[PDB]
Amino acid sequence: IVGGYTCAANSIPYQVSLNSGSHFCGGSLINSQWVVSAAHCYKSRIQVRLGEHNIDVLEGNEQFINAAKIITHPNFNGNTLDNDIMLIKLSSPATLNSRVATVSLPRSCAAAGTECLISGWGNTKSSGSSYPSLLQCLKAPVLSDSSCKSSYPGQITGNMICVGFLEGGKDSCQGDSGGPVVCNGQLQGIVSWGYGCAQKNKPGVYTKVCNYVNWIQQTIAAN
Amino acid sequence: KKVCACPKILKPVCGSDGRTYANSCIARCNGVSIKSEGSCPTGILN
Ligand SMILES: [Ca+2]
Repeated sequence: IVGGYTCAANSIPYQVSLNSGSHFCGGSLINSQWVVSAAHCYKSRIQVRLGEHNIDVLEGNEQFINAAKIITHPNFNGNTLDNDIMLIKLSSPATLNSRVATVSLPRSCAAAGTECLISGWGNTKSSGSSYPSLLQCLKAPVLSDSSCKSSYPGQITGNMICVGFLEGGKDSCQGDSGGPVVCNGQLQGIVSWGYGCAQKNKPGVYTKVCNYVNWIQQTIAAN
Repeated sequence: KKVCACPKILKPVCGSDGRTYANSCIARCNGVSIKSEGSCPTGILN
C-alpha cells in the first residue's frame, strides 16, 4: 500500500494473509469458513493466516488454517484478469472474537465518489521497494466508469472498477493482491491490477464484488 | 522504471545480472529473463 498509514491493531479484523512459505496475497473473511481473494492468487496449496497485524512477529492472536477448497471463478481469464475472484473454504472454521471477524458482501454496487478503505502488506513504494511488517491502510474513492475507462483504454471490463487517485501518490501495490476494498462496511473490491503503483492517471483496478454476490452465495451453499 | 499493467501479486523471481522482481509480469515487463523463481543474493547487489 503506497501512501497509506499503519492500521490500528484489529481495525481490519476481516483481513487475511495467504501464505505458501511467505505472504503472497491478501484476502477477506466473509464467514467463519470462507475466504474471498483474487483468482490470480490461485495456488494448489495455501495456508490462510487470520488475526494478523505484524506479519513478522507472532503476537498471540493468530490462526493459521489450511485451505480445503480453492475455487476460481469459472470465467476467469488469465490474460485480461476479467472475473478475478476466488473462494477458499477453510479446512476448519475460524474462531471469531476481537481480532478475527467477517466482512459483509454488498447489496448493490457502490456509487462513484464513495470513500473506501483498502489494506494490505504490499509494497509501500512506487519506484523502489519496501515491505512493511504492519498492515497498511488507505482511504480512497471509487472512481467513475468514464474516468476508469479513459485511464485504461480498452482494458476495463464490466467486472472492474477503479479506486484511487488520478493524481497518483496513493494506491495498492504488489503483495496487496486479493485484499479487501471496503466501503460503508461492505466488500466492494478485491485488489487486482494496475499500471505499476501510484502512477499519475493510473489508479488501481479492482474486481467489482457486487457482480459476484449471487455466485458467491450459490458456491457456499453448494459446498 | 519500465512499469507495466501487472497483477499486484508478490511472487519474487530472479533475473539477469542479479536483480530480483516482485513477480514474473514485472520481469517480462522490463525484459529480464526469469533465471529462476525466488529472490536473488550474489546475483544482485540490491
Ligand atoms: Ca504476527
